[PDB]
Amino acid sequence: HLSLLYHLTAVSSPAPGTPAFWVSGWLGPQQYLSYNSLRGEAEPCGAWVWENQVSWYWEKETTDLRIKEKLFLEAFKALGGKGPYTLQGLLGCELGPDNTSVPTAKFALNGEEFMNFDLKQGTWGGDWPEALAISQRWQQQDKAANKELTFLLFSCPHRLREHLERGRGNLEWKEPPSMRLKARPSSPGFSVLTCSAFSFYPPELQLRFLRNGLAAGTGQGDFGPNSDGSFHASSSLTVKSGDEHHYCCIVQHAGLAQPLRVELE
Amino acid sequence: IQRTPKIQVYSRHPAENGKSNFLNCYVSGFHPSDIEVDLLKNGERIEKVEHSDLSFSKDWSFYLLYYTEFTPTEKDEYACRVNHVTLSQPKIVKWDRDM
Ligand SMILES: COC(=O)c1c(-c2cccnc2)nc2ncnn2c1-c1cc(F)cc(F)c1
Ligand SMILES: *[C@@H]1O[C@H](CO)[C@@H](O)[C@H](O)[C@H]1NC(C)=O
Repeated sequence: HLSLLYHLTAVSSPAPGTPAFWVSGWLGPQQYLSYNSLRGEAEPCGAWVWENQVSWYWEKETTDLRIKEKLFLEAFKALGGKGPYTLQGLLGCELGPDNTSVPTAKFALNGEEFMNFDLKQGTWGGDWPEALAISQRWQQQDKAANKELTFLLFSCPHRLREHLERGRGNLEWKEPPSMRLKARPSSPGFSVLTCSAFSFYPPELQLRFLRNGLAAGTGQGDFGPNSDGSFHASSSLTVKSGDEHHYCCIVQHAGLAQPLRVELE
Repeated sequence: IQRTPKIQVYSRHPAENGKSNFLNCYVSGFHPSDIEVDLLKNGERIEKVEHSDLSFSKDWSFYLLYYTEFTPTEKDEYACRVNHVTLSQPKIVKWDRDM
């Protein structure tokens, strides 16, 4: 954080109507980019459509991902066999504490991390024979290692700084959650208390339960996105029936000036 | 490897009877990426349902958001029906309005 990360996926037997290869691009927790092999164009997402960009910004994104499309689809040929295969890549960068770029280049096969790009040697490496086979295929493709080096060491940090400058407001966005605390009957003698946080950003948020002002744990929680890129969270706690009104929930979130106490409805 | 999906169902804003809203079915943690998701209204499949891109987490498992515009009422029940290779039958998860 704040990272610029590309999430790349290829599948060797895509379902009809779905892409063999697709990419989502992320600025921290926000999706800024979409790309798939059926359309062949990198596109901005959401608020980033209105970002003021340098000339040829999205043309350069498209060029880079078309190259990665070919490389990913070529990787299946190096494995042979029927499969099916999923190849994933996590490529990108983040600014370190001394304001320089820190690269990320990891890959997984059928959900298992198995390969990385070594930026010192400029080579793909991994212990599995599948890693060696794909590495060798990529390593002997015309200047693919050099383009990967440039993508990670130059293009990514340049793009990240551009977005940090031109989209600073989008990334500093703070929307406080709407809160609800409700109880429902459960097993005999027991109720489930649920504290829910609606439509907030950034995603970092804490929910805590109190029983008579005293800490009663965090409960069992989960979190997810909404369709606009805001977020949702909830935490639930099993309590004794008839004891529900001794409890409250506390939320901590950057959109709020102080932790907010939430009382039972 | 295969990983079975976690399934969450929640609205975008707190549910208020008669006020337009969005109902979300968030599926996450699954592998491989082929997945089928339907939103149900009192058991009937909802036609006008949209979805995010298929993305994935640091642990490489995929996630995906399905959503539909809706107006909750006192008696209408909603659910999310998910099929995936890890499942012996489609899993149905009812929307808990509290969640
Ligand atoms: C339908 O769009 C989304 O749901 C969405 C978008 C968005 C918003 C507007 C336009 N285009 C993309 N931006 C986001 N930023 C963080 N989450 N998020 C979700 C999201 C994105 C995914 F790739 C997977 C997922 F499960 C949820
Ligand atoms: C980080 O580096 C960029 C590019 O050189 C510069 O514009 C920015 O001011 C730096 N941030 C600091 C020094 O805090």
